[PDB]
Amino acid sequence: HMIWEQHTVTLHRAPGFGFGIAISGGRDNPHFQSGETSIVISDVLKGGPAEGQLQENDRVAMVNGVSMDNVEHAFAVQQLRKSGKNAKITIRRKKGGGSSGKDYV
Repeated sequence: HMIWEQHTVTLHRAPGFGFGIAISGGRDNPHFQSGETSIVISDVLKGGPAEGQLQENDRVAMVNGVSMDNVEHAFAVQQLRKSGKNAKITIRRKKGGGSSGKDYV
């Protein structure tokens, strides 16, 4: 009924965009009413290097081999900022579940 689809995207900084995303969440500041402490894509800039590659509400699970499980918001931001021309970001996308009439098979 609910699945989480996971994959890794490599993002390339564009000068004038950085990686072209905003992130919310963290244990200090859950982005969710539920209290979920996940790091989330909260914005993808039109024309930026992340467009067509990520969507708002994608859970960030890992950034260049460092886990984003129940971390400080500031810790997630620093990891992305610390990165060179590329960020390999593992994300998980929620499909189906709760309201949708979808079953995955």
